[PDB]
Amino acid sequence: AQKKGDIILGGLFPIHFGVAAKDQDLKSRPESVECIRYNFRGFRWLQAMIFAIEEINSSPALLPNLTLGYRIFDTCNTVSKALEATLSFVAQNKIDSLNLIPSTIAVVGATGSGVSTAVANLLGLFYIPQVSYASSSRLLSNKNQFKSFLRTIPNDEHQATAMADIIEYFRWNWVGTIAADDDYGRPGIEKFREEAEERDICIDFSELISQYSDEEEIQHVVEVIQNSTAKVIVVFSSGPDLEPLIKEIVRRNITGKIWLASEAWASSSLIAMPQYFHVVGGTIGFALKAGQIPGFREFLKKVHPRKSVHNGFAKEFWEETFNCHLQESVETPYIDYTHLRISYNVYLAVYSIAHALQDIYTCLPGRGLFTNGSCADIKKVEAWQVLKHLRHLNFTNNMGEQVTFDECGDLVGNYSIINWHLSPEDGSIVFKEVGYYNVYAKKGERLFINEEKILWSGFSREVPFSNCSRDCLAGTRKGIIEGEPTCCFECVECPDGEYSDETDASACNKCPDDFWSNENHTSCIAKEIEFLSWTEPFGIALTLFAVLGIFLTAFVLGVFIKFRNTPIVKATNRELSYLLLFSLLCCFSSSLFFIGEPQDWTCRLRQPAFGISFVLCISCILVKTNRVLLLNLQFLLVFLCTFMQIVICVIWLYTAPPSSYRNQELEDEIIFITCHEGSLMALGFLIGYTCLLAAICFFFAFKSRKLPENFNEAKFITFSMLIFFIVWISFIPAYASTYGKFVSAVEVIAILAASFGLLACIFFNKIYIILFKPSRNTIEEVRCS
Amino acid sequence: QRAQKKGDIILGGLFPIHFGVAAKDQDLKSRPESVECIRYNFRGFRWLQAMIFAIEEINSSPALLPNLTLGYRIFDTCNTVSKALEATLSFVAQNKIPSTIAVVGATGSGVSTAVANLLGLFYIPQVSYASSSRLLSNKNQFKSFLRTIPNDEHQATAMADIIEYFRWNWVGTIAADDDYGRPGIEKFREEAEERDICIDFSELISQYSDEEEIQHVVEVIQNSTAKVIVVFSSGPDLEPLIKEIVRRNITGKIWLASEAWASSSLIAMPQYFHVVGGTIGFALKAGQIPGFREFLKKVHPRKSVHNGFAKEFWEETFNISSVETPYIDYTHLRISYNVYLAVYSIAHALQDIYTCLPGRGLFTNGSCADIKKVEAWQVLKHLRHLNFTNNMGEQVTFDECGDLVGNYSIINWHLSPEDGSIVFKEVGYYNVYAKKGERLFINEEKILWSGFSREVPFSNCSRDCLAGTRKGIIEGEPTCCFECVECPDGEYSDETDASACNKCPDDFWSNENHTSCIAKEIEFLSWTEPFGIALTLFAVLGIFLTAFVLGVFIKFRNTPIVKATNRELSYLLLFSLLCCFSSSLFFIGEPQDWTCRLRQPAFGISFVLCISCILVKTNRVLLLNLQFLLVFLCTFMQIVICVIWLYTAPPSSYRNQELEDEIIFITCHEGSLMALGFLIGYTCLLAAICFFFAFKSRKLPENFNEAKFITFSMLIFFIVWISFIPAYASTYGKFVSAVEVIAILAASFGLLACIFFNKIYIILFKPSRNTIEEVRC
Ligand SMILES: CC(C)(Cc1ccc2ccccc2c1)NC[C@@H](O)COc1cccc(Cl)c1C#N
Ligand SMILES: CC(C)(Cc1ccc2ccccc2c1)NC[C@@H](O)COc1cccc(Cl)c1C#N
Ligand SMILES: *[C@@H]1O[C@H](CO)[C@@H](O[C@@H]2O[C@H](CO)[C@@H](O)[C@H](O)[C@H]2NC(C)=O)[C@H](O)[C@H]1NC(C)=O
Ligand SMILES: *[C@@H]1O[C@H](CO)[C@@H](O)[C@H](O)[C@H]1NC(C)=O
Ligand SMILES: *[C@@H]1O[C@H](CO)[C@@H](O)[C@H](O)[C@H]1NC(C)=O
Ligand SMILES: *[C@@H]1O[C@H](CO)[C@@H](O)[C@H](O)[C@H]1NC(C)=O
Ligand SMILES: *[C@@H]1O[C@H](CO)[C@@H](O)[C@H](O)[C@H]1NC(C)=O
Ligand SMILES: *[C@@H]1O[C@H](CO)[C@@H](O)[C@H](O)[C@H]1NC(C)=O
Repeated sequence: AQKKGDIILGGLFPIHFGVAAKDQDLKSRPESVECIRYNFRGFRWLQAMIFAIEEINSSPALLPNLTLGYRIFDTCNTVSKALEATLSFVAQNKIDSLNLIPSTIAVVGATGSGVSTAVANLLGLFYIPQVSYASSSRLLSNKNQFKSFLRTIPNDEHQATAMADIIEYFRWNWVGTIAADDDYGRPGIEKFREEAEERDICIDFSELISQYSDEEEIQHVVEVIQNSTAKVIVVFSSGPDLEPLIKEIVRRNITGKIWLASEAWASSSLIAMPQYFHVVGGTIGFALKAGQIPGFREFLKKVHPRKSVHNGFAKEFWEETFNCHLQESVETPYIDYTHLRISYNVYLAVYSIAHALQDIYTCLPGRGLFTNGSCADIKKVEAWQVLKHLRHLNFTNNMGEQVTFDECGDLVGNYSIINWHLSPEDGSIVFKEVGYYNVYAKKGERLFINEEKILWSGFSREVPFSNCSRDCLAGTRKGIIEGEPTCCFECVECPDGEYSDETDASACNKCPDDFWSNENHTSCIAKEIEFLSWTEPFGIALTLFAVLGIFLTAFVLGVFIKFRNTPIVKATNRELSYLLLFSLLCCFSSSLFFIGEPQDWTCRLRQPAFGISFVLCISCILVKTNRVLLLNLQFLLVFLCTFMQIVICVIWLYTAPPSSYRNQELEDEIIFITCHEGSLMALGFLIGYTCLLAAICFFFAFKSRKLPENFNEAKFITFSMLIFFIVWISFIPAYASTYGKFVSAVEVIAILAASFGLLACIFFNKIYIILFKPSRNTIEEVRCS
Repeated sequence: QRAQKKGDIILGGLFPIHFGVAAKDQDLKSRPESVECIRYNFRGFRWLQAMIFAIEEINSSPALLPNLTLGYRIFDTCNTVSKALEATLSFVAQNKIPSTIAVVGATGSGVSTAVANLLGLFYIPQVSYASSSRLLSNKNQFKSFLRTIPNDEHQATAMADIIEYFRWNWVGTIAADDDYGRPGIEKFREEAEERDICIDFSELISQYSDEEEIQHVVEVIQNSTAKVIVVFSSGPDLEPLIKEIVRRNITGKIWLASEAWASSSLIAMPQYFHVVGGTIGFALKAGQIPGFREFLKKVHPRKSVHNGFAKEFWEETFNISSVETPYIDYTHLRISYNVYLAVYSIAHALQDIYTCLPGRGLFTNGSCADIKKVEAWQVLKHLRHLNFTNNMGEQVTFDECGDLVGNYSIINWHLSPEDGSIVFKEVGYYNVYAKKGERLFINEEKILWSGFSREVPFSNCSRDCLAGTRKGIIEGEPTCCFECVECPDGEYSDETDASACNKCPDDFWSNENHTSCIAKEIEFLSWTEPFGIALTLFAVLGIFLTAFVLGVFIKFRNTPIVKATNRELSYLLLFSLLCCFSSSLFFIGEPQDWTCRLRQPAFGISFVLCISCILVKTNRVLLLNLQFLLVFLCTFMQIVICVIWLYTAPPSSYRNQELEDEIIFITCHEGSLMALGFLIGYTCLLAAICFFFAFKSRKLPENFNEAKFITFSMLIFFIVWISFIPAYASTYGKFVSAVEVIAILAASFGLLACIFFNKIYIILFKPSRNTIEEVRC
């Protein structure tokens, strides 16, 4: 393809897919290689270039009086078919200076990354610029290795640093990764694995896909996708690289996932067929921004081979389009496009070169853009002047937006984010635009998404739930790591020690003493303070039993005091019964210390009242016999016997008093307000001295059991000693068996039992002789001995 | 400039005369100019002089290429792609629309894959001499590439097998950014997985790296503990981080080299020795070029017409060839022999073209080419079919892909005391002819580690740990890194390394040492234990005195001491004494099933019969007929209890390992505790019954105050019964059974203290006739 002009532009296009791979034996002269598979889509691209050139030469508003001509060759998407053309561009630029008439001014560049990489090395010698329409490899973006390379497609790596941001507008963690087994899939997954760990995103699985892979490895990948519990899968792959794979996943029929798409396959019709009716439906993809061209659907239609000479490929496109032959409107992916996404790139690149030449044509002679303010002339233009202007480009394409090439050479633009909503008239995979992204601006304003229009899971509406672990409910903590990566966690129930209220907490928290948890680790309610309480009816029942004995003792005092020097009273010593009656009068009241909540002073002196009361009671009844008794020596002996325990009580209360302790060691819910005894021997001495005195009076009472004197008093004294040792021996098993808030109850019942036991035996019969109907025969002063 | 001489057939050439180019950012405000090259290289000039010498020799030898003269055209490469492409255009220019026949070139490897693409279109052959990358091996992408240096796919496997010969685990790597480094290090990372080694850190350096990148690389190499760092890179690329590391005085690392920088005077300097010393690297095979030292000293910049790189060279060496430089200081010829060999390879190609008779056919239908009009596509056909006997005497032929196989040599650096130049003494050969696994060989006493270290260094991630402990715990790390934790008691390890400790045998508990475990001890009072022989002696003495009292009762009979009481009823007390004395022996020894079965009943029946003998002895409230039945009924009311539990719940022997781990304890089981409390209560009740009558009849003086003595006997019995309970509650094993029998022994003597003792005092002493008097009592 070649038409003359004042300024000549080069061009490379992939009209044929691939070459015929013969094995040269080189027995004869080598021959030129053949190309085999015809590309219709590449022919649509070349028609876009011829349309752009005819538009610029038809208008006078841009580049007047300068007819532009093209020279276009067919790369067969191989390097060897490309450099043979590049040696035809490069020649008349500087061949007379290399070796001891049109000149190419720019090249509209090559599709595959390897082809452009090979061509740009040769074109970097002579500083002839090159704008590309499809090359998206990262390594081309070096200004150091390649001097002159410009792109009208943005860099692929930005897709990866776009892609993580979509996740962080929806707040997910768990994700899976599929990459193509190619040169395109590995930079994308490497950069994504960088940015994910940078943004704390954990990836479940990494897999590879190819046309060359076996069906068994595809089955392994199918098992990996079905087994793993991840709701999003990133795919960096080319269009043909999925054609078996999505078909065999449709064989499995999984319909839960929502997919994420790279730029190559997001708009690929080879990755979306209506057989893939709903199972792929709901995904999100990075398309390329498409804008209409007027006239181009009439310019494609108006081609015919023997009518237009300058397009050399028409003579073969006629013959292989519909299968005809020649002597020198139908179903094809030539006419049947529905989005212009690369054809628009070719049209835009040809206008890029057009406005660069315009800025050379109209710069004022005063302030140029070169050394010492001089413009370059237009009828003697060289390549380096055009390159210098072409970095500084800022103009309005007819769509409306600005275009300015970046410092690295990329074109600043907006990736479009699409969703696939099944059009109810169409019933096929139909794309719908939802969100848009900006690579050039700072982070935080790159990505806006309106979420009301996107539909995950086909007809579903709600955001999927794809963390590694479902977050733990209230009453638990975030738990320890389980050997999975750090985004994962387990759920652990809180102990009964502490509570958990705020959701997804790391550790539980405590609370005060006398506040222990309820169940579920809700919070810390109050504990139970368990004391033998007057609010309970059992305590006031015990108090009534205590008061009744005091009243009966007072009656005994009344009948004692009224009858003096009377024949029942006069025999036994008159002060003796008076001293005996006060012993009962205080021993009855002494039981009241063991009821209610223990205060410390009442906890302190409770045992000495017991000790003093029973010591003087047992002493005064032991000195009452008058057989082994004879100033009142009985009174002095009682004083000595009482003071010999009073010394024990004063010493024990001055060296180590008992303490009042809230023993919480018994149970968490119920605390026990009790008393620590202090010195154990101090309580043991007061326990034993009373027992020894009781044994002594028991021995002196039993030795005169039969002898009558004042109505068998020795027998009743023996009975009193018997009931005393009986209740004292019945307290200790009861003491061991009894649980708290009843050991005080067992104590006061035992004291009450001993109290009426020592009350009744001594005095009831004498009360009967003073009170029953034969009292007159009971008391005779000579008699009744 | 360039080198040129006219001839009938011309050859190309590319040689890296300058190391690198000035990195000038281009303004593009003016004419873009041609960049200059930075720092001059002498070694490249020696290589170029080797090629000019080979061409002069071929031109002057009349047996090879007769009567036709070969010329040459050389351009320098400056080790960058741009100057190379500008040169290959000037080769290729005429053929598209004098013609170069071959190109002996592409010293670098990045340059190689561009010059091959641009020469592959026209089918001009290309013979490399130093490019060793593997991507250029295939003959589908590159039609006409041929190497005379071996491929590096052997080198990665050699760098793997050196680890297995020196037994290492932890190693880290860095590579060059070009096609020389990264494919080879991918190959070695592939071959590393089989050998079960661990790769810690991989980093990448290019020659034009900034200060921040080499700062980061020094940080990574400083942090990890790997001694062995493998570097698969060129000469000038590694130079910046060498500047940085020797500025920081890092001293511990051991380096393991590639082919390219293993012998380079750019790095091997006296000033860098305290880092890069002692390293190990591959050097290629030697060669012999005669007549070449003289031809090196025959350069003269006025007389040097045809060469054009002479004059610049003079301005680098003197600003009369005895000045220290790497142009004439070469120990061996390693790469210059390859360039000489490549020029003879093309020479024999054209010689065979000159000698094909018509019948031999290598073109079309058996037709031969012609020398007058020779094309670059025919020389490729003779290049694929080549053999000649080179001047040494081996045979040269190319493989299908293009490489030439050869053995390498591994060398280890040193420091000679003469002038401190780092001297390259060899250690080993790597013969690639033989099978995989019988190639490498390292003589050890010559190889000398960095800092003249005799010992082989340690380079494992984890210390393989002691025989006491065990190692099997991997916390997500690579498997070479592992941890050692002390296995629990009951389990010990008896081998140098294992995943887990085996359980110690039973009747043994694991030692503190954890190397081996020794057996426990059963703790029990024993018959051969002399402390127990004391108790056995007491038992024997008590039995002997019981026999003494019985014999006194036998022979001193008819006496009023004896004849007042019931003469049979005395014998029951003696047999009771013998029985209760004999019953104490069942607690001495290791308890068995029979002993644990019958320990209690013998004591029960013996003591019951003993008390039953003295219940009805007193005949104050008691009077063959009556007393025999009185004993018999209370004997029955204990033997029924005994047979009841000995048929219901026999207590048995029990070995408790519960109390102490290092010493087990053997004791009889409790065995129906009610069926022992019942016997104890029965005994105490029968004791209280006689104690009541003894307290009642205390004052009555009869038969030497018999009732009073009975009261003291019962008092002594209750005294030792009270004394038993804290002694039971206090003592531990091997003592609670000792006190038990001891208590029984005490009680036994108490009976013989009171019952038949003081009466014997009348009978043996002076009161014998007084005791033998029927009037008495
Ligand atoms: C009042 C008392 C001393 C026990 C008490 C109770 C009732 C009685 C009725 C009649 C006559 C004496 C009585 C003595 N409070 C002490 C108690 O806390 C502790 O109890 C004990 C605890 C351990 C050991 C012993 Cl040995 C005792 C007693 N004893
Ligand atoms: C032999 C004996 C039955 C205890 C014994 C020891 C010496 C004695 C000396 C004179 C007369 C009787 C004696 C009884 N071995 C069993 C012992 O382990 C168990 O002991 C007890 C265990 C719990 C409660 C009691 Cl109340 C006892 C007794 N008792
Ligand atoms: C750690 O060092 C030891 C010895 O220094 C090596 O490990 C084993 O050593 C024995 C002894 O010859 C060999 O039989 C084994 O084959 C070695 N195992 C491995 C995996 O090499 C080796 O140098 C290092 N081993 C590890 C696991 O790091
Ligand atoms: C394209 O990106 C620019 C840069 O911020 C923005 O101003 C513009 O609105 C975007 N347009 C579309 C259609 O996305
Ligand atoms: C997923 O985890 C994020 C934290 O990274 C959290 O904010 C979000 O609520 C979680 N989504 C769930 C559990 O659905
Ligand atoms: C590792 O390297 C970093 C910088 O590369 C440094 O800050 C750090 O101290 C080093 N050591 C450790 C143990 O992290
Ligand atoms: C070269 O010649 C010798 C001579 O017989 C032969 O042994 C050798 O194999 C030949 N090399 C080939 C055919 O590659
Ligand atoms: C390499 O070294 C071995 C060692 O003897 C030698 O026999 C062999 O010839 C050498 N060359 C090759 C190509 O193996």
